[PDB]
Amino acid sequence: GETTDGVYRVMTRRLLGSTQVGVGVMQEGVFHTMWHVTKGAALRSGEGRLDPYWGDVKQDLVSYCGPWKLDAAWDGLSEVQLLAVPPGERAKNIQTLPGIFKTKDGDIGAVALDYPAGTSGSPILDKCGRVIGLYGNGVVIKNGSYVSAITQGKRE
Amino acid sequence: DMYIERAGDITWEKDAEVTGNSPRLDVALDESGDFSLVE
Ligand SMILES: CC(=O)Nc1ccncc1C
Repeated sequence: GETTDGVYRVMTRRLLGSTQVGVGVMQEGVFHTMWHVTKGAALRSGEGRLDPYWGDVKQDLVSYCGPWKLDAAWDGLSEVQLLAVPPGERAKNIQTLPGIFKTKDGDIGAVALDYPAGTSGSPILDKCGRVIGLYGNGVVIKNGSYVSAITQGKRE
Repeated sequence: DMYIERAGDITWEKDAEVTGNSPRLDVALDESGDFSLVE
């Protein structure tokens, strides 16, 4: 299949027509997405197959063909870009200053941008173009709007 | 059967649309990977 680095839509033909269930990142021959997008199922890329390699429901992350490769982190000060890939629409960069999720286990950057559920797995980037996490696991605050964590995995 | 389709390169765009606020929220993460607000 196609192994070129970049951002990819994750599609299904199981439902009506072709439906976009999410997005992911291809980097160093490894496909990275959120666990809730694929539920750990195998993926097709042209005539090729991508098998899951690592995954964790609590982190809500999964990697295919190899171990998680993304290790850049938000610096806690600068604006970042969500490279949003919405269903049926062109990839678009959106710049924002992340907020914070404060947890009993430490603080995580968070992006207050509202996109359809099928946009989950879109990458959040720093100014060097490095992926600092994936968009799509968060919370719905008082006013009904959506705030996603900047979810990043560990590079072993 | 899930399949992937290329959508673009991963690069920072100068003069991208700048939006979104920066809320500081107290949150909890359960064993199922669901975040919730702590109030
Ligand atoms: C499950 C999920 O993350 N979906 C969602 C819900 C509301 N607004 C945006 C998104 C991405």
